Order: sequence, then structure tokens, then C-alpha cells
Amino acid sequence: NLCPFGEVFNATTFASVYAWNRKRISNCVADYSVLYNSTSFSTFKCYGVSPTKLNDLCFTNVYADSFVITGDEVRQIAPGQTGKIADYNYKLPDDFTGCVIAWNSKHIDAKEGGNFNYLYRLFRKANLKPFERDISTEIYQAGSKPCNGQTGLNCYYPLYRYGFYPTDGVGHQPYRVVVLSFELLNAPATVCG
Amino acid sequence: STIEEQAKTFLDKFNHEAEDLFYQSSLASWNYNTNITEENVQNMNNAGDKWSAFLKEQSTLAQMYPLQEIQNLTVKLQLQALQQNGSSVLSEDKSKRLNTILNTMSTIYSTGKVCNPDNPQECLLLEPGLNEIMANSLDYNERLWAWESWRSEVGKQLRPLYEEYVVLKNEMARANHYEDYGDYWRGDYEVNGVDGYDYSRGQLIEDVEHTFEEIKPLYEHLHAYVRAKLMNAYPSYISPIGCLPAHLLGDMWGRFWTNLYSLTVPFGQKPNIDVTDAMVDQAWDAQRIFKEAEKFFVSVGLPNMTQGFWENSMLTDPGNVQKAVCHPTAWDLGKGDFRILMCTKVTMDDFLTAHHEMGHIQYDMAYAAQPFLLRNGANEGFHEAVGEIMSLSAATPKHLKSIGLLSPDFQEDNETEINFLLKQALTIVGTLPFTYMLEKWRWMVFKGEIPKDQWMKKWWEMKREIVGVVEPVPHDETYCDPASLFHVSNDYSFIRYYTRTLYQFQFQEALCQAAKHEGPLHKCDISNSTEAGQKLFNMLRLGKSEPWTLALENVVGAKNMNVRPLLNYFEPLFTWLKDQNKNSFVGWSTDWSPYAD
Ligand SMILES: *[C@@H]1O[C@H](CO)[C@@H](O[C@@H]2O[C@H](CO)[C@@H](O[C@@H]3O[C@H](CO)[C@@H](O)[C@H](O)[C@@H]3O)[C@H](O)[C@H]2NC(C)=O)[C@H](O)[C@H]1NC(C)=O
Ligand SMILES: *[C@@H]1O[C@H](CO)[C@@H](O[C@@H]2O[C@H](CO)[C@@H](O[C@@H]3O[C@H](CO)[C@@H](O)[C@H](O)[C@@H]3O)[C@H](O)[C@H]2NC(C)=O)[C@H](O)[C@H]1NC(C)=O
Ligand SMILES: *[C@@H]1O[C@H](CO)[C@@H](O[C@@H]2O[C@H](CO)[C@@H](O[C@@H]3O[C@H](CO)[C@@H](O)[C@H](O)[C@@H]3O)[C@H](O)[C@H]2NC(C)=O)[C@H](O)[C@H]1NC(C)=O
Ligand SMILES: *[C@@H]1O[C@H](CO)[C@@H](O[C@@H]2O[C@H](CO)[C@@H](O)[C@H](O)[C@H]2NC(C)=O)[C@H](O)[C@H]1NC(C)=O
Ligand SMILES: *[C@@H]1O[C@H](CO)[C@@H](O[C@@H]2O[C@H](CO)[C@@H](O)[C@H](O)[C@H]2NC(C)=O)[C@H](O)[C@H]1NC(C)=O
Repeated sequence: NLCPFGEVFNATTFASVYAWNRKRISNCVADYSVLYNSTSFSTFKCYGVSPTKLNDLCFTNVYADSFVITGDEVRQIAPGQTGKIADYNYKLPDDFTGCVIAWNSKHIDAKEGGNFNYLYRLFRKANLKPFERDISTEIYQAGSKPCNGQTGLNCYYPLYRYGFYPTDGVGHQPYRVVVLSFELLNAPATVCG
Repeated sequence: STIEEQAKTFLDKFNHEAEDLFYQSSLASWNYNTNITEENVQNMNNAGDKWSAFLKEQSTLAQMYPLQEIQNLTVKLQLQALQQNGSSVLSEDKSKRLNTILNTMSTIYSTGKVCNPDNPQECLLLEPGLNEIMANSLDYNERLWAWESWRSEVGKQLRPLYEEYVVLKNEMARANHYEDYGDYWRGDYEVNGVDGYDYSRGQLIEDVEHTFEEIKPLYEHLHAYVRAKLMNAYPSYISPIGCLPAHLLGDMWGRFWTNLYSLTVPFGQKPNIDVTDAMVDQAWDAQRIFKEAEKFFVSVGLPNMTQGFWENSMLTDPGNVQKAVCHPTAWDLGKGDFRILMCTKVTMDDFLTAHHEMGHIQYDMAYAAQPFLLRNGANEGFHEAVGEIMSLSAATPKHLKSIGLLSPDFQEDNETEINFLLKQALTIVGTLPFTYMLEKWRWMVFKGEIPKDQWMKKWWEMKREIVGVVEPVPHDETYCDPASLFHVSNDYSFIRYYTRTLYQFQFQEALCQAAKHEGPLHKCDISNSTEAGQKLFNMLRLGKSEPWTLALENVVGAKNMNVRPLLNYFEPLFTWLKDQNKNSFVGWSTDWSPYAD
């Protein structure tokens, strides 16, 4: 009765993929039937529990991960199918107990001049283990020669920026993603529907 | 820590950096071509210079990776495209001078006007004035005036510019480890690295000549027939054994004999196949016309057009308030943005070309998941060949009947069939000697085999022998008739058109065999054939990842271009011509001239 608990879901702006955000949710009345006739979710599939039993279930701890990625890259947000997003930015555990949510923002995240406010990592030393972040601006240097100073010939700046225009194809229009994960613990907190 | 891994990361950065830059340049150039203002042209040039500078930086970088040490064929191809020194191997001032004269030639061609001496107030440019004369006029003297005015005015200006263009372009290609600019061009067909599918640069000459030899007899008979029919149209002006006067061929140069159909129609009583009147009388929507092409492409297993296409494409003439470039173009802007720029009118010619351009877009839609430098046709001929097979299927009377613009009667006399095939030949085979000769002359000029003091001499010597066409008035070396064609004065290769004509009939035969078609090939409509659709998509998806020889084999079963598709398409017309010319001269004298002394 204290938490609309979707101040995450609908808001002004979100965070980049390499610096995705976490939030605790507690003391809530989770009604998700009004969100079934919401703006159509690009993808809404659950892994550990039933979508026809959500509100009946009264779990203890709940966490929310919100970030923005491109359209073709969205199908990587799942256990396995490791790729650019699924390794260097945000991986999911193979055993996953939660649900994934995504919808399309037509001109919210896209402006005629173009939006260059969302970043993403392309070069990293190793694949990220589940629920890890590495926001380091460490100049990547795969070639033996360690420039380490600035932009180099074989060196590269690991962070790149999304370009989002209102005339793009569907394959890379701004998709807005929210991930719900219920950690498995023997300690109670206050959440139910 | 391998070179291959270093090269992979370099290529990833290039692809991700270049996609957005190419997209910005494409958006800017679209806003110009659809909305001609000074702000837009400056924005286009700014974006284009940014794109070229990024490309040159990446070229000098990619030149630092030793190609010879690469064992991956795909990454080697992408690296090769980037390592191309291109124009940069020229000094700065010499490159500037080359670009200046290039833009100057383009400008004077697209802006040249000739004025009538009898009435110096009437002046026409190439489009639409001079073209209207060369297409519809039946007066020999007026046509001769048009022909000679265009050449003797703009081409004389082009002559010295073209000499400097030839020498500098050959130098650039030589610095890029080629023999001449034609050899550079011939590099497009070169394959080096795939065992069992390579194809060298001299093999193109061998294949083009070996295949032009087989086309020769069919063209000879069409030439005889058109010559007799034109004798009826211009009495006392044409010898029954000589070459065709260059100014009676239907346009300014003879690239297409399309406008000779009215003078050469086999059976006037049989109706000519035109659906323009049906389109106007039938409820039409310009959206719907393009939608109908879309319905055609989905019926064979291809995807719809994108919502971005329908929202961003320009499908009607914007009017007098908004001036745009109306040359039909299919824009692949990148980032999944596909548009068509066309000032569509409700005419039969625009219907087939709409199919053609939307075929381009499907090609463009295909291979999108490939890396950037592989987003291109297998070679320079594949896109137009694909567009052209679409238009043939749409032009077939069966398709025209099934769409509802034609009467349900479907009368098909052996004479209505010969009419359609004859009109096809005026266009399809009339352009092949023109195409083959232009590139042959250009290749020889680049090789330095034609001295400066005999450019026009060898040009018209070659003109007579191959195409069977003779000049109506003599031209010394002051003139420069070769530079009087758009593709020549605007630095575009021309052999794609020879190659595309053969490829398109190979594809048509293959897809109609896939569709289990039984009748004459020219009556084939691949509509409603998901099997033919899949076989073409199976080729479309490669882009430039596989050699064009391997891609062609994947669909037709042959590693090289073939003439039997064209010859089988035109076999009925061939026998009809052979019968029609029994009492006609076959061959040409290389010595007859219209003029004397
Ligand atoms: C985030 O998104 C929007 C705000 O932009 C909110 O969605 C919608 O809010 C309106 C009221 O402003 C809802 O209308 C209501 O309909 C119900 C019946 O469905 C009725 O009983 C109410 O009296 C009211 O008229 C609309 O249905 C609702 N849509 C959804 C998603 O259900 C949403 O509440 C915002 N939430 C958060 C946490 O930011
Ligand atoms: C030359 O290098 C390219 C890399 O640019 C090689 O292409 C790649 O082939 C591998 C192996 O099939 C692909 O990996 C796979 O990706 C899928 C993605 O769903 C994954 O599920 C598989 O487990 C596997 O990791 C890779 O994506 C692909 N890359 C590209 C850009 O096509 C190519 O094979 C090399 N040439 C030769 C002859 O080996
Ligand atoms: C195109 O179609 C026409 C008919 O639609 C075909 O024409 C016919 O040709 C035959 C010969 O092959 C003609 O037959 C002969 O009749 C004369 C008397 O008129 C007789 O003396 C001969 O011994 C022979 O029996 C027939 O009359 C003629 N019919 C018409 C209506 O013209 C023509 O052959 C077709 N062309 C092709 C290339 O298939
Ligand atoms: C052609 O370019 C002009 C600018 O050079 C575009 O501008 C118009 O002018 C102002 C510019 O802020 C707009 O507010 C108007 O709405 C535009 N006029 C119109 C749409 O008639 C113009 O939009 C461009 N035209 C097209 C078709 O893109
Ligand atoms: C090829 O595809 C077209 C699709 O337009 C088919 O046309 C339809 O044909 C059926 C059967 O005659 C009609 O009931 C529909 O009304 C037609 N739709 C139209 C004209 O839009 C055509 O029949 C197909 N040809 C085949 C399968 O041989």
C-alpha cells in the first residue's frame, strides 16, 4: 500500500545497459491484470512460476532490473544464447526464477535530431558472470602492445553509444526492458498479490 | 593474440562505427534528392566528406594488417575492400583536378542546350526536348539536326576533359596495381582464393567475345528486318545492304530501339499490348499500385515491405512546390531503412519499373544480417538482373489478366506472341552490341591501343563492324561522340548491362523450371511459386560474402554466364525472322555510307 512499485516501469528515463539498475520492492499489492491490457509487451514470458498464478503467490524478496537496448539484441535477454549483450553487458543465470518484460517506445526514446544518451560495451576482456557489472573505461588492447595512454592504433575505447532516430527499422528501435528476479532464500520479506 | 583475432576486432569496430555514419550520410542525401535546397546540399556534402574521411582513416589502418597472413576468406574480402587505396594514391592537387573535371563533365552533359538555327528562340536540353524528337519524330532532316547538334556542341566541350580523364584514371588504376582503369573495372568480376571457383580478369574478354559470337546471328536477322521496315519509313535514305543511320534508332545514341516498335510491328491488326488505358479507367491508388507489387512479392514467399518504407518513401510527384529528382531509385539507406524515390505516373512503363525497383529493395532487404562491406550485389550486375526478372513476370499477359486490368478473353494468336517477342528484342538485343562496343572501345582506349589522332576513326570503324550502324555525317577528331553518353561522361562502367541481360534470362529459366513451367519461356509467370521464391532468396542472402560464380552456381548450376536462356526465350522470334528475311539481305557491308565524298 506504499509502493506503486512501477515507478520503474513508467517513468521519464532509464539507464544504459552496461550500468543497469537494481531496485528493491516491498510491501506491495502486485496486481498485474491491468498490465495485461497495458501497452502491448513485446515479450512477457516467465521461467520459474506461472503467469496464471502470479498474484496468488506470495514471495519474500523481489528485485527489478531496468535498462535500454536495441531491437535485434533484445532476444538475447535469456539464459544461454550468449552474445554481445548476453556476455559483455548483462547475462542471466542458467537457473532463472523470474520473468522478463519489454515494450516498444515509438518516439519516447527517439527524437528527430537523434538520441545519443544510451551506451553499450563492445570490447571486454572476458564474458561477464551472471549479475555482474564492469563500467570501467579501460582502453581495450587485445594486441600485445599496451598503449594505455589514449586512443591507439590497435587500442579501442570500449564504450559505444546508441543512435536512435524516429525513422529506424524495427530491428533496432528503442526497446525498454525490465527484469524481475526472485532470489531463493529461507528468509521472509513482505510481497504478495 | 593472433592476427586473425586482431583483424576481427578491427572489423567489428568498423562495422559498428560505419553503420551510423553511412546512415547519417544517406538521410542527408535523401533530404536533398527529395527537397532541393542549398541547406540540404551543404548538409549532404558535409555528411559525405565525414564518411569519406572515416573511410580513408580505416583504409590506412586496415592496410596495416598483412592480407597474406589471413586464412579466413570472408574477413579477407572485407579487409581488401578497405585496403583499396582508391583515389588517395593520387597526389592531392592531381586528385583535385580530376574531381573538378569530373564534376564539370557531369554538369555540361546534364545542362547542355542546343538551339535551332532557323529559330534561335527554340532551345532544348537532352531531357525532355531532344529525347522527344529522337523518340517520336519521323522527319529525317529534323532527326539529323538533333543528332548532330547534341554531339557537335556538348561533346566538343567534353573532348579535352575526357582526354585528361582517361590519362589520370589510368594512372590511378596503375598505382592501385592494375593495368588501366578498365582492368580496375574488370577486377569486379575477379575471383582469387576459392579452389574450383576462381575466374581471372582476361577470362571476361574471352567469355564476352565467345558469348557475343553466339548472339551475333540473332542480332543480324533482327537488323535485316528493322532495316527493311525502316526503308519503308525513310525512302531513298537507306541502302538495303548498308549500316543503319545512327539518328533513326529511337533515341539520341541507339542504346534502345524501343521507339521503333510503331515502324516495325509485325501484325498491325493484332492489338499492341498496352494496359495504360485500363489503369486509368480502373480505380487506381498510387499506394495500391506499389501495394500490388508488394502483394506479388509476398505471394512467392518474400516478406512484406517495412512500415518505415511505406512512411518514408516518396511515391508521388510532390508537385511544383517541392522539386525533387525523379529518376527512379531504390534507396538502401542502411539500418533497415528502405525507401523508393519515384515520381510515379499511371502508366504501363512505370508499373514494370516499380516491380523492378521493389525487386532491388527485396535484394536490399535481404543479406541485412551480413557485415557492412558485404551489403552489396554478388557483382555489379545482380541487382538490376533481379529487378528485370520481376518486370518480365509482371509483363506476361497471364499475370496481366490475373490482376484484372486485361479483358477475360485472353486472345493469344501466334501473331500476338510474335508481336510481344519482337518488342522485347528491340530493347534486349538492340542494346547488347552497343553495350559490348562501348566497353570494348573504352577498354582499348584505357590500354593505350587507340592513339589520340584516331579516337573517332576507330570508334566509327568499330561502330560499323559490330553494331551495323553508320554515321550520317562525318566526324573528325574535333568531335567526341563517345563522351556524348551519360554513363561515359559520368564515370560509370557499362559492361554491367551486357552481363545483366544474360544473368536475368538464366535466372528466369531457372525459376520457371523450378515453377514447373511447360510452355514457351516468355509466357512464364513465377507468381504464386514459393519454390522459385526460396531459390532466389537462397541466392539473395549471400550478398558479397561468396564469389559471384559460387552464388550463380547455387541457383542455376553453372559457374559462368550462359546465352542459351536468352536464345531459348527468343527462339520463336528467331525462326520467324529467319523466314521473314529469306528475300532480305543478312549481314552488313562495312563500306556503305549515307554521305559520299
Ligand atoms: C504508468 O503508466 C501509466 C501512466 O502514464 C498508468 O497507466 C494507466 O493509468 C490510467 C489512469 O491515469 C488508468 O485508467 C484507469 O483504468 C482503470 C480500469 O482499467 C480504472 O479502474 C481507473 O479508475 C482508471 O480510470 C489505465 O488503466 C492505466 N493503464 C494501466 C497500465 O493499467 C500507470 O498506472 C502508471 N503506473 C506506474 C506505476 O507508473
Ligand atoms: C571467418 O570468421 C567468421 C567470424 O566473423 C566465422 O563466422 C562465424 O561462425 C561461427 C561458427 O559457426 C559462428 O559462431 C556461432 O554463433 C552462434 C550464434 O547463434 C552460436 O549459437 C554458436 O554456438 C557459434 O558460437 C559465428 O557467429 C559466425 N560469425 C559470423 C560473423 O558469421 C567464419 O566461420 C570464419 N570462416 C571459416 C572458414 O571458418
Ligand atoms: C500461325 O497461325 C496460322 C493460323 O492461325 C498458321 O497458318 C496456317 O498455315 C497452314 C500451313 O502451315 C495453312 O495451310 C495450307 O492451306 C493452303 C490453302 O490455303 C494449302 O494449299 C496448303 O497445302 C496447306 O494445307 C493454313 O491455311 C494457314 N491458316 C491460316 C488461317 O492462315 C501459321 O502456320 C502459324 N505460324 C506458325 C509459325 O506456326
Ligand atoms: C524541405 O526543406 C525545408 C528546409 O530547408 C523544410 O522546412 C519546412 O520549413 C520549416 C522549417 O522549420 C518547417 O517548420 C515547415 O513545416 C516546412 N515546410 C513544409 C513542410 O512545407 C521542409 O520540410 C522540407 N520539405 C520536405 C518535403 O522534407
Ligand atoms: C495466384 O495468386 C492470386 C492472388 O491474388 C490468386 O487470386 C485469387 O484467386 C482465387 C481463386 O480464383 C480467388 O478466389 C481470389 O479472389 C483471387 N484473389 C485476387 C484476384 O485478389 C490466383 O488464383 C493464384 N493463381 C493460381 C493459384 O493459379
